Amino acid sequence: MAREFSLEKTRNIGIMAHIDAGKTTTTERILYYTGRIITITSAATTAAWEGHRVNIIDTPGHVDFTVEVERSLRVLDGAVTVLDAQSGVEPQTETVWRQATTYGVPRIVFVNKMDK
RNA sequence: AGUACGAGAGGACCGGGAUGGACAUACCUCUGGUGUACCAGUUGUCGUGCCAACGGCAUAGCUGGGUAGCUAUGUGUGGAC
Ligand SMILES: CC(=O)O[C@H]1C[C@@]2(C)[C@@H](C[C@@H](O)[C@H]3[C@@]4(C)CC[C@@H](O)[C@@H](C)[C@@H]4CC[C@@]32C)/C1=C(\CCC=C1CCCC1)C(=O)O
Ligand SMILES: Nc1nc2c(ncn2[C@@H]2O[C@H](COP(=O)(O)OP(=O)(O)O)[C@@H](O)[C@H]2O)c(=O)[nH]1
Ligand SMILES: [Mg+2]
Ligand SMILES: [Mg+2]
Ligand SMILES: [Mg+2]
Ligand SMILES: [Mg+2]
Ligand SMILES: [Mg+2]
Ligand SMILES: [Mg+2]
Repeated sequence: MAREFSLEKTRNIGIMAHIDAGKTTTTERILYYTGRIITITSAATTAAWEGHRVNIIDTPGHVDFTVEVERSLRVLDGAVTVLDAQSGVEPQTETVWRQATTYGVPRIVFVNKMDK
Protein backbone atom coordinates (compact mmCIF):
# COMPACT_ATOMS: atom_id res chain seq x y z
CA MET A 1 0.00 0.00 0.00
CA ALA A 2 2.25 2.77 1.34
CA ARG A 3 5.96 2.34 2.01
CA GLU A 4 6.54 2.21 5.75
CA PHE A 5 9.53 4.56 5.36
CA SER A 6 9.99 7.44 2.95
CA LEU A 7 12.98 8.00 0.70
CA GLU A 8 14.07 10.84 2.99
CA LYS A 9 14.35 8.32 5.85
CA THR A 10 16.23 5.51 4.06
CA ARG A 11 19.89 4.71 4.74
CA ASN A 12 21.67 1.99 2.74
CA ILE A 13 25.03 1.62 4.49
CA GLY A 14 27.96 -0.76 4.44
CA ILE A 15 30.36 -1.54 7.29
CA MET A 16 33.93 -1.88 5.96
CA ALA A 17 37.37 -2.08 7.57
CA HIS A 18 40.66 -3.92 8.00
CA ILE A 19 40.65 -7.46 9.39
CA ASP A 20 39.58 -7.80 13.04
CA ALA A 21 38.69 -4.11 13.21
CA GLY A 22 35.22 -4.96 14.54
CA LYS A 23 32.82 -4.86 11.60
CA THR A 24 30.80 -7.86 12.78
CA THR A 25 30.71 -6.67 16.40
CA THR A 26 29.57 -3.21 15.29
CA THR A 27 26.88 -4.68 13.05
CA GLU A 28 25.67 -6.94 15.87
CA ARG A 29 25.45 -4.04 18.32
CA ILE A 30 23.66 -1.87 15.75
CA LEU A 31 21.13 -4.62 15.11
CA TYR A 32 20.61 -5.20 18.83
CA TYR A 33 19.95 -1.53 19.53
CA THR A 34 17.67 -1.09 16.52
CA GLY A 35 15.74 -4.24 17.44
CA ARG A 36 15.24 -3.48 21.14
CA ILE A 37 12.05 -1.40 21.31
CA ILE A 38 21.41 -11.41 17.14
CA THR A 39 22.63 -13.55 14.24
CA ILE A 40 24.16 -11.78 11.24
CA THR A 41 23.38 -13.51 7.94
CA SER A 42 22.32 -12.77 4.37
CA ALA A 43 23.71 -10.05 2.11
CA ALA A 44 21.81 -7.20 3.79
CA THR A 45 19.80 -6.75 6.98
CA THR A 46 16.88 -4.35 7.41
CA ALA A 47 16.34 -2.46 10.68
CA ALA A 48 14.77 0.76 11.96
CA TRP A 49 16.40 3.56 13.95
CA GLU A 50 14.53 6.69 15.04
CA GLY A 51 11.89 6.34 12.34
CA HIS A 52 14.54 5.68 9.68
CA ARG A 53 14.97 2.47 7.72
CA VAL A 54 18.57 1.22 7.75
CA ASN A 55 19.86 -1.44 5.38
CA ILE A 56 23.21 -2.75 6.64
CA ILE A 57 25.71 -4.77 4.62
CA ASP A 58 28.69 -6.12 6.57
CA THR A 59 31.75 -6.58 4.37
CA PRO A 60 34.83 -8.80 4.68
CA GLY A 61 38.24 -7.34 5.41
CA HIS A 62 40.69 -9.67 3.68
CA VAL A 63 42.15 -8.61 0.34
CA ASP A 64 41.22 -12.10 -0.85
CA PHE A 65 37.52 -11.19 -0.58
CA THR A 66 37.51 -7.77 -2.25
CA VAL A 67 34.65 -9.04 -4.44
CA GLU A 68 32.17 -8.59 -1.60
CA VAL A 69 33.37 -5.05 -0.92
CA GLU A 70 33.08 -4.21 -4.61
CA ARG A 71 29.60 -5.69 -5.04
CA SER A 72 28.35 -3.99 -1.86
CA LEU A 73 29.80 -0.53 -2.53
CA ARG A 74 28.24 -0.75 -5.99
CA VAL A 75 24.70 -0.75 -4.57
CA LEU A 76 25.24 1.07 -1.27
CA ASP A 77 24.72 4.76 -0.51
CA GLY A 78 26.87 5.29 2.59
CA ALA A 79 29.71 3.55 4.36
CA VAL A 80 31.01 3.27 7.91
CA THR A 81 34.78 2.75 7.88
CA VAL A 82 35.89 1.12 11.12
CA LEU A 83 39.41 1.74 12.45
CA ASP A 84 41.23 -0.05 15.23
CA ALA A 85 42.12 2.65 17.75
CA GLN A 86 45.61 1.29 18.45
CA SER A 87 46.68 1.06 14.78
CA GLY A 88 44.43 3.48 12.89
CA VAL A 89 44.46 3.01 9.13
CA GLU A 90 45.75 -0.38 7.96
CA PRO A 91 46.37 -1.74 4.44
CA GLN A 92 42.89 -3.16 3.90
CA THR A 93 41.41 0.01 5.36
CA GLU A 94 43.26 1.79 2.56
CA THR A 95 41.98 -0.69 -0.02
CA VAL A 96 38.33 -0.33 1.00
CA TRP A 97 38.78 3.45 1.18
CA ARG A 98 40.00 3.50 -2.42
CA GLN A 99 37.10 1.29 -3.51
CA ALA A 100 34.62 3.63 -1.81
CA THR A 101 36.31 6.59 -3.49
CA THR A 102 36.04 4.90 -6.89
CA TYR A 103 32.32 4.36 -6.29
CA GLY A 104 31.84 7.87 -4.87
CA VAL A 105 30.31 6.60 -1.62
CA PRO A 106 30.13 9.02 1.34
CA ARG A 107 31.88 7.67 4.43
CA ILE A 108 31.93 8.18 8.18
CA VAL A 109 34.93 6.92 10.15
CA PHE A 110 34.43 5.12 13.47
CA VAL A 111 37.40 4.50 15.77
CA ASN A 112 36.51 1.24 17.52
CA LYS A 113 38.48 -0.50 20.28
CA MET A 114 39.12 2.64 22.33
CA ASP A 115 39.34 0.42 25.43
CA LYS A 116 42.19 -1.65 23.99
C1' A B 1 45.75 -14.76 24.92
C1' G B 2 43.32 -15.03 19.89
C1' U B 3 47.38 -11.30 23.34
C1' A B 4 53.17 -10.12 21.36
C1' C B 5 54.40 -10.82 16.12
C1' G B 6 52.07 -10.71 11.40
C1' A B 7 49.15 -7.39 5.09
C1' G B 8 46.94 -12.04 5.87
C1' A B 9 47.18 -16.97 7.00
C1' G B 10 48.41 -18.02 11.30
C1' G B 11 50.25 -17.47 16.22
C1' A B 12 54.11 -17.34 20.87
C1' C B 13 58.04 -16.71 25.05
C1' C B 14 57.67 -16.29 30.31
C1' G B 15 54.09 -17.62 34.08
C1' G B 16 49.71 -20.30 36.42
C1' G B 17 46.59 -24.84 36.43
C1' A B 18 44.29 -29.83 34.89
C1' U B 19 44.82 -34.51 33.14
C1' G B 20 47.37 -38.70 30.66
C1' G B 21 51.34 -42.64 28.37
C1' A B 22 55.29 -45.65 29.87
C1' C B 23 57.91 -47.15 34.15
C1' A B 24 58.49 -48.36 39.53
C1' U B 25 56.52 -49.81 44.11
C1' A B 26 53.14 -51.36 47.94
C1' C B 27 48.51 -53.67 48.61
C1' C B 28 43.60 -57.02 48.14
C1' U B 29 38.71 -52.62 50.19
C1' C B 30 36.71 -52.67 45.05
C1' U B 31 36.64 -55.29 39.76
C1' G B 32 38.33 -59.97 38.37
C1' G B 33 41.74 -64.87 38.37
C1' U B 34 42.98 -69.20 41.15
C1' G B 35 41.10 -71.49 45.14
C1' U B 36 42.62 -80.76 44.73
C1' A B 37 40.00 -81.29 53.08
C1' C B 38 33.94 -75.00 50.94
C1' C B 39 28.51 -75.53 49.16
C1' A B 40 25.41 -77.38 45.27
C1' G B 41 23.69 -80.00 40.53
C1' U B 42 24.55 -84.37 37.54
C1' U B 43 26.21 -89.30 34.29
C1' G B 44 28.09 -94.41 34.28
C1' U B 45 29.27 -98.33 37.51
C1' C B 46 30.59 -100.91 42.09
C1' G B 47 29.48 -101.03 47.17
C1' U B 48 27.22 -99.85 52.47
C1' G B 49 21.46 -106.41 52.65
C1' C B 50 16.83 -103.60 50.51
C1' C B 51 13.93 -98.37 50.34
C1' A B 52 15.57 -93.75 51.55
C1' A B 53 20.34 -91.66 52.53
C1' C B 54 25.57 -92.13 51.57
C1' G B 55 30.79 -93.92 50.07
C1' G B 56 34.58 -95.61 45.97
C1' C B 57 36.25 -94.95 40.80
C1' A B 58 35.86 -92.45 36.17
C1' U B 59 41.08 -85.43 34.98
C1' A B 60 39.10 -82.66 41.25
C1' G B 61 34.25 -87.97 36.61
C1' C B 62 31.78 -83.70 34.77
C1' U B 63 29.25 -79.16 35.74
C1' G B 64 27.50 -74.06 38.51
C1' G B 65 29.40 -71.05 42.30
C1' G B 66 33.27 -69.89 45.95
C1' U B 67 36.42 -68.32 51.79
C1' A B 68 41.37 -67.18 53.19
C1' G B 69 45.98 -66.96 50.98
C1' C B 70 48.62 -66.06 46.48
C1' U B 71 47.43 -62.54 42.62
C1' A B 72 46.72 -58.14 37.78
C1' U B 73 44.29 -56.98 33.87
C1' G B 74 42.31 -54.29 40.02
C1' U B 75 43.25 -50.50 44.11
C1' G B 76 46.83 -46.61 46.34
C1' U B 77 51.53 -43.99 45.91
C1' G B 78 56.10 -42.12 43.39
C1' G B 79 59.74 -39.30 39.76
C1' A B 80 57.30 -32.86 43.94
C1' C B 81 59.27 -28.51 45.91
C1 LIG C 1 31.08 -10.37 5.91
C2 LIG C 1 30.91 -11.84 5.78
O1 LIG C 1 29.94 -12.47 6.09
O2 LIG C 1 32.02 -12.40 5.26
C3 LIG C 1 32.01 -13.85 5.07
C4 LIG C 1 31.39 -14.21 3.72
C5 LIG C 1 32.61 -14.46 2.81
C6 LIG C 1 33.15 -13.07 2.44
C7 LIG C 1 33.56 -15.20 3.82
C8 LIG C 1 34.90 -15.55 3.15
C9 LIG C 1 34.70 -16.42 1.92
O3 LIG C 1 34.24 -17.71 2.32
C10 LIG C 1 33.76 -15.74 0.91
C11 LIG C 1 33.77 -16.28 -0.57
C12 LIG C 1 34.49 -15.31 -1.52
C13 LIG C 1 34.52 -17.63 -0.61
C14 LIG C 1 34.45 -18.31 -1.98
C15 LIG C 1 33.02 -18.50 -2.45
O4 LIG C 1 32.37 -19.46 -1.61
C16 LIG C 1 32.25 -17.19 -2.44
C17 LIG C 1 30.83 -17.36 -2.96
C18 LIG C 1 32.31 -16.55 -1.04
C19 LIG C 1 31.42 -15.31 -0.88
C20 LIG C 1 31.54 -14.62 0.48
C21 LIG C 1 32.37 -15.38 1.54
C22 LIG C 1 31.57 -16.64 1.92
C23 LIG C 1 33.44 -14.31 5.05
C24 LIG C 1 34.37 -13.91 5.95
C25 LIG C 1 35.82 -14.28 5.85
C26 LIG C 1 36.15 -15.59 6.59
C27 LIG C 1 37.47 -15.50 7.29
C28 LIG C 1 38.50 -16.32 7.18
C29 LIG C 1 39.81 -16.17 7.92
C30 LIG C 1 40.66 -17.33 7.40
C31 LIG C 1 39.68 -18.36 6.93
C32 LIG C 1 38.55 -17.54 6.31
C33 LIG C 1 34.00 -13.08 7.14
O5 LIG C 1 33.38 -13.63 8.08
O6 LIG C 1 34.34 -11.88 7.12
N1 LIG D 1 38.85 -4.78 22.96
C1 LIG D 1 37.94 -4.77 21.98
N2 LIG D 1 37.77 -5.86 21.23
C2 LIG D 1 36.84 -5.69 20.28
C3 LIG D 1 36.09 -4.56 20.01
N3 LIG D 1 35.24 -4.79 18.94
C4 LIG D 1 35.49 -6.02 18.58
N4 LIG D 1 36.45 -6.63 19.35
C5 LIG D 1 36.97 -8.00 19.24
O1 LIG D 1 37.98 -8.02 18.24
C6 LIG D 1 37.67 -9.02 17.25
C7 LIG D 1 37.11 -8.34 16.02
O2 LIG D 1 36.46 -9.32 15.18
P1 LIG D 1 35.10 -8.95 14.44
O3 LIG D 1 34.29 -8.06 15.30
O4 LIG D 1 34.51 -10.21 13.96
O5 LIG D 1 35.64 -8.11 13.19
P2 LIG D 1 35.72 -8.06 11.58
O6 LIG D 1 36.90 -8.92 11.17
O7 LIG D 1 35.90 -6.60 11.21
O8 LIG D 1 34.39 -8.62 11.12
C8 LIG D 1 36.72 -9.98 17.95
O9 LIG D 1 37.45 -10.91 18.74
C9 LIG D 1 35.91 -9.04 18.84
O10 LIG D 1 35.39 -9.70 19.99
C10 LIG D 1 36.28 -3.41 20.82
O11 LIG D 1 35.70 -2.33 20.73
N5 LIG D 1 37.24 -3.61 21.79
MG1 LIG E 1 33.39 -9.95 10.27
MG1 LIG F 1 41.07 -58.90 45.60
MG1 LIG G 1 38.68 -60.55 51.21
MG1 LIG H 1 36.02 -100.76 43.74
MG1 LIG I 1 18.48 -95.91 46.33
MG1 LIG J 1 39.07 -100.09 38.83
